[PDB]
Amino acid sequence: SYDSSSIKVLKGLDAVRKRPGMYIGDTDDGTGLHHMAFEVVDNAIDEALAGHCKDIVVTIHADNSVSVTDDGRGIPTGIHPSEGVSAAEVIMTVLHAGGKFDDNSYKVSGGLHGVGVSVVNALSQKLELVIQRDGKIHRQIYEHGVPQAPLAVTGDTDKTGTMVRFWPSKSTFTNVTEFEYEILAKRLRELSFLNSGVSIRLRDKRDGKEDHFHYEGGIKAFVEYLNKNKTPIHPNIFYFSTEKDGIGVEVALQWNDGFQENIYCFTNNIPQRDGGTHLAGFRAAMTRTLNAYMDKEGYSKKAKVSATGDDAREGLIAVVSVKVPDPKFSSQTKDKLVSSEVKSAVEQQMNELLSEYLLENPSDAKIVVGKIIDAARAREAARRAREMTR
Amino acid sequence: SYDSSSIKVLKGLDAVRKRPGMYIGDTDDGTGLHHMAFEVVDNAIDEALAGHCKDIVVTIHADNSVSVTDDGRGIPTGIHPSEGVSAAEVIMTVLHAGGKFDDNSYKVSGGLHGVGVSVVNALSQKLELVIQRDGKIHRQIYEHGVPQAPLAVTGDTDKTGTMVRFWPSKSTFTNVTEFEYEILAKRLRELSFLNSGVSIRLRDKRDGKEDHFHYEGGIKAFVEYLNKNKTPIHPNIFYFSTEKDGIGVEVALQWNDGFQENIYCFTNNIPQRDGGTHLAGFRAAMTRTLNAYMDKEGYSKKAKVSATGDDAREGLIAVVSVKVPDPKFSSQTKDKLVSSEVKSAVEQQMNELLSEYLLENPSDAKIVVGKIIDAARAREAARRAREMTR
Ligand SMILES: Nc1ncnc2c1ncn2[C@@H]1O[C@H](COP(=O)(O)OP(=O)(O)O)[C@@H](O)[C@H]1O
Ligand SMILES: Nc1ncnc2c1ncn2[C@@H]1O[C@H](COP(=O)(O)OP(=O)(O)O)[C@@H](O)[C@H]1O
Ligand SMILES: [Mg+2]
Repeated sequence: SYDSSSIKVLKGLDAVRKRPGMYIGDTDDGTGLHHMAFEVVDNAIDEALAGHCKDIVVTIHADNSVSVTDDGRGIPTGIHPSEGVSAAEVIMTVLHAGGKFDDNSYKVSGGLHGVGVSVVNALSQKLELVIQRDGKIHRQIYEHGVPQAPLAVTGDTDKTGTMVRFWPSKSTFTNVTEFEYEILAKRLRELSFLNSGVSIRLRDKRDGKEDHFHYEGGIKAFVEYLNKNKTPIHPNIFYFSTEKDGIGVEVALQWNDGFQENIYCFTNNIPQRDGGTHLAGFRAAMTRTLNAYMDKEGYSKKAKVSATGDDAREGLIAVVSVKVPDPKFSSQTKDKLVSSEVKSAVEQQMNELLSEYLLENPSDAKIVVGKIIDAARAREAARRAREMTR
Repeated sequence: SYDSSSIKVLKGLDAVRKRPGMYIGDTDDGTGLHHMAFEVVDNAIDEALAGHCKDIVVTIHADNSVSVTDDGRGIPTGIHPSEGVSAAEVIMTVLHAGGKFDDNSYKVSGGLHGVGVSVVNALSQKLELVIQRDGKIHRQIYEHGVPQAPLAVTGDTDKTGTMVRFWPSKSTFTNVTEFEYEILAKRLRELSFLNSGVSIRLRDKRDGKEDHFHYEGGIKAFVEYLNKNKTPIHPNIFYFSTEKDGIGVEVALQWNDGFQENIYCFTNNIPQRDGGTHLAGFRAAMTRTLNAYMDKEGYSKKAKVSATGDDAREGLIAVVSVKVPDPKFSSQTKDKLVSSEVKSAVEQQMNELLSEYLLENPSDAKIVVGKIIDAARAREAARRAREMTR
């Protein structure tokens, strides 16, 4: 009997527990598990972006919990004017609640949805919250999303910042259930390249391992690092950082002699495994710019048409980092940027500055166009050989 | 000042309006716009899977609204025991509310999240709901997710079913703002193949175009259809339908003399553009079973070629439809199936039944092994041409 009592409402965090996938991604291959840590880390990184945080510590504890400590402003502690409990508690227990729905507290931020830490709380058997703010230490404990008592002041302090420690639910995550040092490390190293002047430490209390990331060279140094165990074919890394029409676009790239294409895209420091409109603008700009270059440098009809752009990306390492008010992602996990204004921002900036670069670095230009022509001839030899077997 | 008053709670459908992307996908390239219609259609299809709907009409109106009419049970109209308004209004206005969080009302369904049609409501400047249930017609109008009056009786009727008509918000959707007949057509045609006995009509009131899909041949006929403008190389389409351990696996496939690989994956009739565990099971079983056949029958030794999976899947058309209680996906839009048990389900059924198929149809088998050898030869020739060219 299908009727009005067959309609069930999942209230609060219950929905996240029932359908974790639409919030956190894959709960079985370990990626959603680490995404839990990434949501908390992103909150700290958003405090750094805002200029308030200079120090982040990520700890893997021996009981397989993870804590994230920052010296940012501290999650607000005051009673929320509508909910009647501390804003910290609102943040932990209510989906789509946060300070990132306007641009008053964070000019630009990666959190966006207002669900990150509440999702972490929902999917944790326990969460420990310590906030240093206004000269006070506030503490609260959650067990399966439920506060054990009101947020309480337990001591004095002269510091500001937030510590969140969480113990992931045994029920929710299957297969990969233990945090992997290296996944956390890769992410925190790239965050250090993205955020000069923020100290990011990673500590593993299970085996004593630790790391301290504080790279200064920004995404140039990032491209250099990514090319470390490869062979760059040209010495001058292309780099620029611009802000136009409210959108920041930062790009660094360099070719090696390998045949792989590695383009890392970020939006407000959030990585996009599936690319999107920044990567699309990047590709369009690269293709247009290299074709213009080969035309004005008088390459043959057939050598320029030869060059596809999929040829141009062989050997390519590139980092594309955009800063956007209100980006749009096509999922909670933000794997793909779908803000269409970003495509034209990246494409325009990159067309201009990459043109310049090719003019200003003729040696790099000749080398790279050579690589591209080689890649094209390889592709063509492969095609003809394929048709020969037919 | 960053404090408790900076923390905003977005209540109900307001969250979806503020952050549509995590619910509906890409609001800029037309895909999320059309997904609006697919959410509503999928609800009707769920009534069909449960056995209560034999007739669905999708209409594109001349004012760019879309309506979906089914003859299922009708969305329940009774006052919800806890929420105190009609269940229909609960369904339209509350995220994570519905009849698919247990298996009382639908044994298998694609909706899963309890958000589909309330997301459609949220992102519609207007939505018209008409329900025919228990001898009465009930109507309600919403504007940007806000009901204009409670669900009310408007008349008498002898039919049951649900009509949802929605006018997408001009603010949410950009660039592609008009419904495309063909996108809806492709999806509905495919749904007709997947759901024998369900009449599906598509009407375009902008130009009087219409279609009536009522295919009876199931996913075999689907493969036939997908291959009709191609050149199938063997006459017997491989097909099976099984259910084991609560998991339905249905597969049809046929090779053509082309070089593209087209595998369509579905979970509870929802397509997965990004594949997932069904596709992984499929791929593994295919590769293993064809290499097994090619070794025992001696083809690998005689042609001295060492075929790979990519060789196996060149020229392949396949449909993999799984039916699972509580599938897991990695986003609201359900692009990727991440239920781990499904990989094994598909892999085992494929290994068994595909083995049997190659034995019961030796002509087909010999043709297919021939294509695979050929593809392997092209691949290796291409590899050598590329390797030399450098
Ligand atoms: N480490 C932190 N330091 C300061 N404020 C924080 C921190 N973590 C969360 N917050 C506040 O909590 C809000 C809600 O966080 P969350 O639920 O993750 O959603 P979102 O980050 O998308 O707003 C944030 O927007 C920010 O206002
Ligand atoms: N056409 C329909 N006929 C009957 N019931 C429907 C129909 N559409 C929606 N419903 C009911 O409304 C509920 C909520 O739907 P929706 O918000 O789309 O989420 P979900 O489909 O995931 O349940 C469904 O679970 C079902 O009980
Ligand atoms: Mg957050």
